[PDB]
Amino acid sequence: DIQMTQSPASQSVSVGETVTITCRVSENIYSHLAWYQQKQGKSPQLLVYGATNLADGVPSRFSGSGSGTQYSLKINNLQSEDFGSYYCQHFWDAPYTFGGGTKLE
Amino acid sequence: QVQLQESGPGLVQPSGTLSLTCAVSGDSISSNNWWTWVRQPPGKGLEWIGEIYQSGITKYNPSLKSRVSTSVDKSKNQFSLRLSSVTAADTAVYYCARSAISIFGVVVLGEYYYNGMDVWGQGTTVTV
Amino acid sequence: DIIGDIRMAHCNVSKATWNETLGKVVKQLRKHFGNNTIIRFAQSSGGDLEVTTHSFNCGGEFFYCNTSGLFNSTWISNDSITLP
Amino acid sequence: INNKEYRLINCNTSAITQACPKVSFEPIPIHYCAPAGF
Amino acid sequence: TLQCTNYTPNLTSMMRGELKNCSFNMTTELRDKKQKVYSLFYRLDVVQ
Ligand SMILES: *[C@@H]1O[C@H](CO)[C@@H](O[C@@H]2O[C@H](CO)[C@@H](O[C@@H]3O[C@H](CO[C@H]4O[C@H](CO)[C@@H](O)[C@H](O)[C@@H]4O)[C@@H](O)[C@H](O[C@H]4O[C@H](CO)[C@@H](O)[C@H](O)[C@@H]4O[C@H]4O[C@H](CO)[C@@H](O)[C@H](O)[C@@H]4O)[C@@H]3O)[C@H](O)[C@H]2NC(C)=O)[C@H](O)[C@H]1NC(C)=O
Ligand SMILES: *[C@@H]1O[C@H](CO)[C@@H](O[C@@H]2O[C@H](CO)[C@@H](O[C@@H]3O[C@H](CO)[C@@H](O)[C@H](O[C@H]4O[C@H](CO)[C@@H](O)[C@H](O)[C@@H]4O)[C@@H]3O)[C@H](O)[C@H]2NC(C)=O)[C@H](O)[C@H]1NC(C)=O
Ligand SMILES: *[C@@H]1O[C@H](CO)[C@@H](O[C@@H]2O[C@H](CO)[C@@H](O)[C@H](O)[C@H]2NC(C)=O)[C@H](O)[C@H]1NC(C)=O
Ligand SMILES: *[C@@H]1O[C@H](CO)[C@@H](O)[C@H](O)[C@H]1NC(C)=O
Ligand SMILES: *[C@@H]1O[C@H](CO)[C@@H](O)[C@H](O)[C@H]1NC(C)=O
Ligand SMILES: *[C@@H]1O[C@H](CO)[C@@H](O)[C@H](O)[C@H]1NC(C)=O
Ligand SMILES: *[C@@H]1O[C@H](CO)[C@@H](O)[C@H](O)[C@H]1NC(C)=O
Ligand SMILES: *[C@@H]1O[C@H](CO)[C@@H](O)[C@H](O)[C@H]1NC(C)=O
Ligand SMILES: *[C@@H]1O[C@H](CO)[C@@H](O)[C@H](O)[C@H]1NC(C)=O
Repeated sequence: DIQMTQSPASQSVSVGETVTITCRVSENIYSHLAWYQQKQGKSPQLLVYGATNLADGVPSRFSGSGSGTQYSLKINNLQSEDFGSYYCQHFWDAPYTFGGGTKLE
Repeated sequence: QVQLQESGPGLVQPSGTLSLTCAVSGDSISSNNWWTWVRQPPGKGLEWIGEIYQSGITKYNPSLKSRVSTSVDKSKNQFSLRLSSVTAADTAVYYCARSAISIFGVVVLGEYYYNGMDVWGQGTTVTV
Repeated sequence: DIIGDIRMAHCNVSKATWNETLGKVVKQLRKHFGNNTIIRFAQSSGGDLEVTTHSFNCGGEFFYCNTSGLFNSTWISNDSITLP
Repeated sequence: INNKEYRLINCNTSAITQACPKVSFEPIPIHYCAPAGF
Repeated sequence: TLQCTNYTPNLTSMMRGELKNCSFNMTTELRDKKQKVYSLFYRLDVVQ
């Protein structure tokens, strides 16, 4: 099975700063990855599908990037509403494992 | 405008079987989507359970070896999980979601790709 | 090169016609091996693709179709089947 | 094709067989004969 | 000798690993020259 690693484990940042969350995969998944946001107890919502395509209805401040075995989500001008858990999922092979997750506070 | 809602009453006793049904409303289950289930234990990361297509084709997480089955019912626009032999590690919030795909060829040959698990439901808490 | 998306070659056989065909074949097989005998169909086993798959010339191309969706069943006394 | 670079005229379409130097090209009269019954 | 790579390595369909983009030094009309050729071959026709 493919192993998904998400890091930093946690962040402590201020409002208005830009942060990056990085997902590392043991195999090249050719951008078949998705970036979910879990708003502190709410069901996860989809931010990026396809690694680099903004999901419909998501603010433009969320922008995915990456290739090969390294993918990241950049959040510019971080607001209060964006704090919560973030998760990455590889769609390359089954089981579509979900990365351990990072907590942005 | 899919509005998913789980039921699936909890308080299942050890060595029993779960029955968790996700209702679909605002669309049919014959659209170009996989119906998927995930699990999130109370304080752990998010686990994938499995997917079922409109034709009855299923995919499961190998960790649930011969423990989980999925079904759909086109006359109800419903789908459900039947997870057998629960012990104690299965206490979690269970969620259903609509995993969207882009289809370019024949589905049974894998000629599709995923566009993310859009439209998550609210989740059902299941304890054992 | 290949223009457009890359897709797999395949063959379609309908389920109802094939199921009726096998029912007739089983009915006739039971006349040699007796009645109340279970007739099981299964996929081919070993050997080269020439004998393990359905080999044929389709428009000049040589297809090697799996067929393991056509021969799996046990017979005890529009919904197509797609063969890679 | 582009001392200057050239190729033999046949390289574009065909192979060449060198005729045997000991085989004459002088025409020999040929008499055509009918089979029996004709 | 062919030098091959995967034609579409990002597929998730049953053709992942099938259809390789192989390069080779092919002969041409003149015996002095060589032509670099790229072509697609099926996996079943090419042995590593
Ligand atoms: C044997 O039997 C099987 C069924 O058991 C049958 O499978 C069907 O094959 C056809 C053709 O191979 C498949 O057709 C595709 O269908 C999808 C989905 O169509 C539905 O949803 C769209 C949503 O827009 C509706 O418009 C449509 O009416 C349906 O409701 C289409 O999306 C496919 O189109 C794409 O691929 C085409 C090339 O094949 C392109 O021309 C087209 O523009 C589309 O490409 C675009 O979108 C892609 C996806 O985003 C993208 O990657 C591309 O780059 C491009 O942007 C196509 O019409 C049909 O789904 C199969 N059915 C099932 C159930 O699998 C076999 O064909 C049959 N074979 C024989 C020999 O009998
Ligand atoms: C069992 O019988 C059926 C019916 O005879 C047979 O299917 C038929 O195969 C032929 C040959 O492939 C098809 O005829 C072709 O049709 C296409 C249509 O686009 C034409 O383009 C083809 O012409 C091209 O190819 C020719 C060489 O084959 C060239 O000479 C020509 O100049 C063109 O380049 C050709 O006319 C015919 O259409 C099908 N029938 C149907 C209904 O599709 C089948 O293959 C047989 N089974 C086996 C195992 O052979
Ligand atoms: C034809 O397809 C069948 C599957 O439909 C192949 O059998 C499978 O082989 C894999 C190993 O590659 C096993 O893990 C599966 O359990 C097998 N399934 C069944 C039902 O036996 C078969 O090998 C294919 N044949 C050819 C020649 O490609
Ligand atoms: C084959 O194609 C014809 C149309 O040309 C269609 O009517 C027929 O049902 C198809 N058969 C199968 C088995 O898909
Ligand atoms: C299909 O075949 C099965 C045998 O495995 C048989 O029980 C069933 O009734 C058949 N269905 C039809 C519609 O012929
Ligand atoms: C069953 O087999 C017997 C032979 O033992 C034969 O006489 C009988 O006609 C068979 N019945 C059918 C329905 O084929
Ligand atoms: C298909 O074949 C497998 C063995 O490869 C067998 O266990 C299974 O029961 C078969 N399917 C049906 C419907 O009989
Ligand atoms: C090569 O052959 C083609 C026809 O086969 C002819 O049209 C062309 O002129 C030839 N090239 C030269 C240099 O004569
Ligand atoms: C073709 O030949 C050159 C040397 O002339 C060599 O360096 C190159 O690797 C060869 N390419 C292939 C695909 O064999």
